[PDB]
Amino acid sequence: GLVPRGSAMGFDDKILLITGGTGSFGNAVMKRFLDSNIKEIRIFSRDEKKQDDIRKKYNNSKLKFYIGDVRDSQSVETAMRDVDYVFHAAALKQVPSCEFFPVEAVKTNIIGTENVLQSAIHQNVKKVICLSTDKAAYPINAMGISKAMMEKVFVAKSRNIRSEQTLICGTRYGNVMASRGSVIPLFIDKIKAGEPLTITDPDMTRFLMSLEDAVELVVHAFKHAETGDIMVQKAPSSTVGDLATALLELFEADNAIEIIGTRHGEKKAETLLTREEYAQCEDMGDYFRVPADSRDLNYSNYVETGNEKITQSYEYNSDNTHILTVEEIKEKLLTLEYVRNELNDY
Amino acid sequence: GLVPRGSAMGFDDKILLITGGTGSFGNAVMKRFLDSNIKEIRIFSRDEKKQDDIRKKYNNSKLKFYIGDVRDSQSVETAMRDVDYVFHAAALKQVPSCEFFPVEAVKTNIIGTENVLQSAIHQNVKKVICLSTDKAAYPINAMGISKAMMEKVFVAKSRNIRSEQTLICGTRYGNVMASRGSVIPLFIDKIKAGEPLTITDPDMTRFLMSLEDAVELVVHAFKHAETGDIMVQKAPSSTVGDLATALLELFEADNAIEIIGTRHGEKKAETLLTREEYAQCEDMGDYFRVPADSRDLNYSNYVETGNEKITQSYEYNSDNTHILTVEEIKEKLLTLEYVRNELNDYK
Amino acid sequence: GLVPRGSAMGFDDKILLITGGTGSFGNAVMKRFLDSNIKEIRIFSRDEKKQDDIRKKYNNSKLKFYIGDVRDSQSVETAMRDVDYVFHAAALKQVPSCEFFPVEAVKTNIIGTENVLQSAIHQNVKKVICLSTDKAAYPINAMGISKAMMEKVFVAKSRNIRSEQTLICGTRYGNVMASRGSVIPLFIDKIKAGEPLTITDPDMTRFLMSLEDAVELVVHAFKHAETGDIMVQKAPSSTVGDLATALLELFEADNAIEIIGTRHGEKKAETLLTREEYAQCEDMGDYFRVPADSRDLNYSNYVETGNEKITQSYEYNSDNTHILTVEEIKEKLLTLEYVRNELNDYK
Amino acid sequence: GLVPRGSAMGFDDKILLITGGTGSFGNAVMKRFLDSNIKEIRIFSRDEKKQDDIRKKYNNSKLKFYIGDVRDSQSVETAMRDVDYVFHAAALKQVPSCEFFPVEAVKTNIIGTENVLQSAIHQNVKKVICLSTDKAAYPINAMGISKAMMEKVFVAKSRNIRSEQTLICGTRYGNVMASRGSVIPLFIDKIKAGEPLTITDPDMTRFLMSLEDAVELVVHAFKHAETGDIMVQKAPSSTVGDLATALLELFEADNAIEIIGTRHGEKKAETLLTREEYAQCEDMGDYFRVPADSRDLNYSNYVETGNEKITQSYEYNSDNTHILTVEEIKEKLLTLEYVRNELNDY
Amino acid sequence: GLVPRGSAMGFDDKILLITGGTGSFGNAVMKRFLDSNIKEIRIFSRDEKKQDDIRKKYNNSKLKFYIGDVRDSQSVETAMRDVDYVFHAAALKQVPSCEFFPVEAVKTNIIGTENVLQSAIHQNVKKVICLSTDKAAYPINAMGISKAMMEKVFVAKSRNIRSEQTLICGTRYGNVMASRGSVIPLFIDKIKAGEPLTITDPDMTRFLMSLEDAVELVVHAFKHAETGDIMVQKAPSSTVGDLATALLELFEADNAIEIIGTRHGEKKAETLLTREEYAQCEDMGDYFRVPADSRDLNYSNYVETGNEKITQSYEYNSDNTHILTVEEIKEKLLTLEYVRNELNDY
Ligand SMILES: CC(=O)N[C@H]1[C@@H](OP(=O)(O)OP(=O)(O)OC[C@H]2O[C@@H](n3ccc(=O)[nH]c3=O)[C@H](O)[C@@H]2O)O[C@H](CN=[N+]=N)[C@@H](O)[C@@H]1O
Ligand SMILES: CC(=O)N[C@H]1[C@@H](OP(=O)(O)OP(=O)(O)OC[C@H]2O[C@@H](n3ccc(=O)[nH]c3=O)[C@H](O)[C@@H]2O)O[C@H](CN=[N+]=N)[C@@H](O)[C@@H]1O
Ligand SMILES: CC(=O)N[C@H]1[C@@H](OP(=O)(O)OP(=O)(O)OC[C@H]2O[C@@H](n3ccc(=O)[nH]c3=O)[C@H](O)[C@@H]2O)O[C@H](CN=[N+]=N)[C@@H](O)[C@@H]1O
Ligand SMILES: CC(=O)N[C@H]1[C@@H](OP(=O)(O)OP(=O)(O)OC[C@H]2O[C@@H](n3ccc(=O)[nH]c3=O)[C@H](O)[C@@H]2O)O[C@H](CN=[N+]=N)[C@@H](O)[C@@H]1O
Ligand SMILES: CC(=O)N[C@H]1[C@@H](OP(=O)(O)OP(=O)(O)OC[C@H]2O[C@@H](n3ccc(=O)[nH]c3=O)[C@H](O)[C@@H]2O)O[C@H](CN=[N+]=N)[C@@H](O)[C@@H]1O
Ligand code: NA
Ligand code: NA
Repeated sequence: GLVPRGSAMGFDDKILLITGGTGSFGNAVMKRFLDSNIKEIRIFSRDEKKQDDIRKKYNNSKLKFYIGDVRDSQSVETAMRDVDYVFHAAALKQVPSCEFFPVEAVKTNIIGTENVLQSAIHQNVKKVICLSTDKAAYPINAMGISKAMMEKVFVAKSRNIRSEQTLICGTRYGNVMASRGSVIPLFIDKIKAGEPLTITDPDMTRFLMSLEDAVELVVHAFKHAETGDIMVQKAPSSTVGDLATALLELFEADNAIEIIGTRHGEKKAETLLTREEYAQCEDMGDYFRVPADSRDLNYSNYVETGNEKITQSYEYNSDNTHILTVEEIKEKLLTLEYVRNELNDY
Repeated sequence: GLVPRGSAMGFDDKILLITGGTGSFGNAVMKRFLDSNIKEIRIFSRDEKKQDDIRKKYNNSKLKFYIGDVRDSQSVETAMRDVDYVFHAAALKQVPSCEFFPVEAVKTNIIGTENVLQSAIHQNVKKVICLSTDKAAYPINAMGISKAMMEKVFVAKSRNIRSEQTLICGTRYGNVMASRGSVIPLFIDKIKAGEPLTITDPDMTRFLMSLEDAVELVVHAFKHAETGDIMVQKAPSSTVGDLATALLELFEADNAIEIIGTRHGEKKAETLLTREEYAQCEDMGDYFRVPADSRDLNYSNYVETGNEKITQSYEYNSDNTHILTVEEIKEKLLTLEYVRNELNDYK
Repeated sequence: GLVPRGSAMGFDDKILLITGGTGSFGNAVMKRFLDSNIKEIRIFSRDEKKQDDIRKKYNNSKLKFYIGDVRDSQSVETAMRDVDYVFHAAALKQVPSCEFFPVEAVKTNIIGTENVLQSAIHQNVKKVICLSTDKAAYPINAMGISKAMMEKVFVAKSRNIRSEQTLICGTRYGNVMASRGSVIPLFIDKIKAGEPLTITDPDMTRFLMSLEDAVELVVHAFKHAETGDIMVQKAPSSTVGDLATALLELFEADNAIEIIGTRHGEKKAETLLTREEYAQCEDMGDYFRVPADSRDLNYSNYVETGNEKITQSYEYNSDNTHILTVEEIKEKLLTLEYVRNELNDYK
Repeated sequence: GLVPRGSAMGFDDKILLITGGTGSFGNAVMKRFLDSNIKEIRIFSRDEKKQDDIRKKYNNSKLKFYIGDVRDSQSVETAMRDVDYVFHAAALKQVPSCEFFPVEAVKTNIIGTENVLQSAIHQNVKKVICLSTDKAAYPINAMGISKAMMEKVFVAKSRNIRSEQTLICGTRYGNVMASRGSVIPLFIDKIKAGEPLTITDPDMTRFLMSLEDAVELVVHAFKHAETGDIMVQKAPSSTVGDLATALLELFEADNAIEIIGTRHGEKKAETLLTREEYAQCEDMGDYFRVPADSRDLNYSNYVETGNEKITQSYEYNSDNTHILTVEEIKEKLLTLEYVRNELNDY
Repeated sequence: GLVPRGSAMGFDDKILLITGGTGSFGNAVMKRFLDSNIKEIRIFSRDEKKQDDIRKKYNNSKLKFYIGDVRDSQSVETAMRDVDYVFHAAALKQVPSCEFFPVEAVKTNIIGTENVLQSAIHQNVKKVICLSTDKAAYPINAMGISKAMMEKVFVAKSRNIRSEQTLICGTRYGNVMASRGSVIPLFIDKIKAGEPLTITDPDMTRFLMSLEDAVELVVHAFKHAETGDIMVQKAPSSTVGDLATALLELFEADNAIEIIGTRHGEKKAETLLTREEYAQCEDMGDYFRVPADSRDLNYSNYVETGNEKITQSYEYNSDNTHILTVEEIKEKLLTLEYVRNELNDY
């Protein structure tokens, strides 16, 4: 549900703004809230085409289409007036595009976020949920470094704005299974083309999250996050070599593997909580919550006083979570209707 | 050597601009270049008071004092006209203050650097060297993250602007030994006051670099870096417990150790080259050079083509260099005039 | 012909920048210039995903993919360095979305164009061709008004900057046949689904232009426009009722027609040249050239001196060109591969 | 009067801001409100001279002189604090000056307006009345195109701001008779110089409005416009050939006519309501009101659903209004004290 | 005390912001308020070092350290939220640095001040006290001219903002005795080096103010200034030749004097109140208060109506105040612990 258990919450008079609202996450979130009594869902983005396709597709009076840009504070102000909740998903998110145009990454992902937070604070928005990526933890590419910096920026407001004025929090998850351009559809197309599957490093591990998992994470933060939190879903992982086997077997395919080597900007394993975060997080069940530290702007935690619990802690990553067997991966894959439709047609 | 063996530069008609000029780094680089034939060293910062002290202290006709702020392009442009070389050291560099004010860290360390680079390109500057830190590699704190992003910003120029137009490169090094506020003067003060030494985690390792090491790394980049390069100096490391022991012994002191635990914003070990950087780097001897990849803006190294050499590389860090022994740390500590003076003053 | 008969251009050392590069117009111009000796075609937009699809689809070394936004001058300047030719197609071009967000239409279509022009002048670009629409002539909707104002902005340069510095011109054409979201694919879908064809006003006339027509108009301007020129392609028109009949017949289909009435934001007939433009234009054959007036900034053509030729001119519009017959419309519709494929797939 | 009939309106505690307040319309509006109990009339403009001449001329404690620029939002904010009503008349309004410097036209007429609207909304201004021109309908020159765009910008706020917060509307009229530089004083001076009257196109028609007519239009909008309205005064027209005859006869002059031809940037006839506007306007008597459409940002009126009433409608212009005879034009001319003083001295 | 006599004032829930808070005045003001029940003292400046030294030095939970820049309105907004009082001391204040970089002087001293005032007005700050210098009266160098302009800017808000919203006032004093770089420590070091004292012009007069005097002036304005006031402390002066004698005698030193001549950018005498200010000030005892004129923006005081009291008035400067004898100067010097410690060690 969209409401905590035993909660006195009604959406009848509320307005949700989604930035990046035409992207595929913005889109699944929109569908989740359309099934609610929310008054208005504002879809905010520069893409007049995407907006018109959605408008015609859903034909739903809850949906409002705003043209604007997170880089421009006046364009954000216009869509922010009267809004109660913001799911901030606008971002430059491709690794190579950010690597070659990092100033562009900073204007959208960092300054764009700060525009949206300042405007939500000015308009008395109740909640802002910022989206981030496991590429933000111990980051190595311009994309993940811009998102790690975006986290620092949204966290820093909790050392400055009253939760009862505007609650600001964020969610961090890995690439979603079967998202466009990702390795599941790459492999599947290779299978169907009778071409070899190109594996970078078969011993790489990545967390496995469906789109539905990633939408539930955003809804969990929307319901339970306190201001300054970063919220992560616990998730299993697999090696890429095993994901490939799994897809081979499901499609009963005989395609060879071709090892192409690790690409620029990629880790062997992804981290979801650094050592410090893991040391300080609270376990909410299927989620970890990382509370903002030093909300009173006391510096001494950084300088004079330390914690032997940080000294003793480990980081949370795709090598030390539950690494799925080949049969577990097939099972998880069969929960994805994307995989199922492709499996049928084959 | 401000110049490669077998080279001559006239610096005689050249102009060096140092941002961050009044800080202790700009200051040691400044002093290095005063002993050259350089025509003019422009000290650029907003600290009018420190500028006046440096002016009075050195009393040297080569030095010019410019007021201005890397956050303001017109302020930089005023100081950049006719400059040949820029050492870009302006930064917000404390961890806690970047953590709490990260928009200010982006404004000075990222947007400020881009202002300096765009103006240096506009004014036909020959080289810009950007200073960075080992806290930028696999960064955890807002400060190291902002410096990581600055590195991506200065490297991205080498895939747009042409080396014989403006060579743009950077150096990355760890905390300098005996710097203002760092653990060596902390520990020495604790000794002298007869108080216990507050150790966070005795098994932490940190690269050991003197100020003169760091100044040599900048000069090595100035002479030898190509556009897009990140230059690092190979360095030994020590554990924090052995650094305490070494000082305790040099000072013949018996203060207790008190373990206060790991502070927020800090790692067990520092990384100087990530796995991908190590795999791609060139060994210059006592230095590694990380060349910029994909100078022609081709995306296929990121998407379709990979490299097995990245796959079986690992990272260069303060646990896998040479970790000094207690007696090696004392030998290094004794090379520092700060340590000698403290020790002398101690009887 | 990317070059006038009796000319040679080496494009071999030349660089073309397309703003709006990922849209369907930039895409067809791009494909046109891939078959030339052009050194590099830079696709400029903020759509990182569409850029990656184009990159993978074409796999052509001439293509470079730049992230950036016509609203940001430094973003444009990065992509404009060393460019020889700019096709400026970036725009907000839907009517309802410019109507409801007209400040966004001004930011992208007017201020965005001025950013592109100032940077092209700064970087010594040889030509910029700006794309415009017949909704800009006697405009009624925020979209056509913003494009009318963009035309005034690019024409006003020719009364300031010098042709052998940067030639600046534009093309104006109507909706392209079978474009995304346009009435032809609407009607074909309605046929295939066995639903009635929703006609607004059957007596509306619109100029008929294919995508290849439109691409030829841009190439005609690139070869032949002078600075300040607005170029238009002469074109026939049809009424909307005959376009429906033509499709109904090609598809041997019997769907009813439903009249829904004129929508907000639309005219009965489109204008391609106003009265003043017609009076002043040169006939190039299948094209009209509208020269920029008063290149020396003299005001007297506006105040003290008039022209009897403007007085007895009229306007070039979709009612006074050649209005195609049903059978002529079917002949034109059959030249489009989109229509052929739809028709083929239909049995 | 300044107050609707039967209305409970008092100006005792209200503040009016006029931008472009030193221009000749700003000036007649000022004189109209000086005859009221308004507390303060702020005259806002860059022209320190014009302001000091007015200050000395009127010597009236209601008048306050602010220096500022509609292009600068901070300069507008300073004059906007505590204001109840704004008559926004600042503009670049010469045809050739806008044609040659259209970026200048956009910064004053379009962005300048958006600065004034955002600031009036921030300061809780009750009413903003924007002035526009018949050159804005089916516009052909940079000046009228910038004003047509300005209309779209002020209308668009009614799809976003509550009338009870800030009512935003606009008025559209043609050139005013006997305004400086206009054809009535040009002709009259030709008469007095014994030179031929230079007529562009004798068959051109233009609406005839006195300055007093144009001030009554602004007051009518101030009293009755709802948010998003464009308000036009019904007005007769004349051919230029007939205006010239009329002036010739009134002055009993024998001057020849010289035909100089249509100039750049001029239409044969002016439009006051386009076809779409005319189809949707309400007739208030001597005025038409064009209501803002789609205030709920429903797109479908643009895309899926049409109106056969638009299909059937005609536009409202100076050829299809009442075209005055030569005797009617003389009569109207004799109501203008400008014409009378010139007639006497002659 | 920090509270007027008989005043109902409590600092328990109040927040003070100090810009330029790491400079030596910002620092003495901070120490004064630390001795009070104020809830928070925010130290605002770009100098992360200075801030950390203070934090460690005082180790006091009242102190909060903000990084920011008066030149950036968003950086000021962050530190201004929830603030009750601002002591605005950020400035470029060296004569030669402003002379050579006057654009820099204008961005910090003039535009920086206007950022801080606009933000204090937006955040409903109760009081802003701006600091200025006697070099601002009849100014001759870029530094004093930028500060004279800063005074005009803060005064001008009182012709526009209600005191009950935000009271804006300023204090004007000369260089403080024994401040860093000033002539007392220069001379003293000359004495101790056995070098000649370099005197510019022995007949120059300057007002003598201790740091404690200058802090009491700021506290007096904080307690009693009304909006638009400039507040000056009455102060005696000395000739430089006499200051030098005094120091010579106190240290029983035989150093010669060397006359170096007047330097660029220096007056013979400093003015604290111009003629106009002196004519209009109220004498509060040990302070003069200069009230803002024409708070209703009536121009006529400038143009049509004059005051024979201005015609008759004199200016208040270091030649017409009480010029101290050599023995008086020694006495005043001995109240400065700086002088005392130096005297001892010698
Ligand atoms: C374009 C690019 O270089 N990488 C975009 C992409 O992020 P990335 O982490 O590469 O995800 P993927 O699903 O491709 O690889 C997963 C695993 O399979 C491996 N992999 C991948 C491709 C391949 O051919 N073979 C292979 O083994 C690969 O090494 C890894 O171990 O998609 C992201 C998010 N997509 N969404 N939403 C964007 O942020 C990025 O810009
Ligand atoms: C303020 C702060 O949090 N750290 C500033 C500082 O970065 P940092 O890495 O802390 O260097 P240090 O010299 O303090 O620690 C070395 C080792 O001693 C250990 N350490 C440190 C302090 C102590 O009391 N005990 C202790 O064991 C400690 O855990 C570590 O393992 O110095 C940087 C460079 N400039 N200087 N100095 C600034 O960028 C930073 O803001
Ligand atoms: C969204 C919208 O309102 N109109 C977009 C569109 O501009 P437009 O002029 O509508 O072109 P079209 O191809 O729809 O109509 C042709 C004729 O068919 C008639 N028409 C149209 C639709 C219909 O259902 N019935 C009908 O008779 C119609 O009245 C007309 O007489 O296409 C433009 C260019 N890009 N495309 N496609 C975008 O700039 C616009 O935002
Ligand atoms: C400077 C310029 O080119 N035109 C300014 C002007 O707008 P415009 O519409 O020309 O009004 P006018 O009163 O001149 O012509 C009326 C009729 O008489 C005709 N006309 C005019 C001059 C002439 O010599 N002969 C003639 O027949 C003319 O063709 C037309 O049919 O004044 C406007 C508003 N003025 N006010 N307030 C400004 O917006 C413009 O910048
Ligand atoms: C750097 C510079 O040129 N002047 C800074 C300085 O302001 P200023 O008024 O010079 O004060 P000082 O204490 O030096 O002279 C007092 C008298 O002694 C005389 N004087 C001074 C020096 C000397 O060698 N001999 C001498 O006779 C001198 O002529 C004068 O009659 O300190 C100021 C504030 N400092 N604080 N806080 C800054 O605003 C300025 O930038
Ligand atoms: Na922040
Ligand atoms: Na708008």
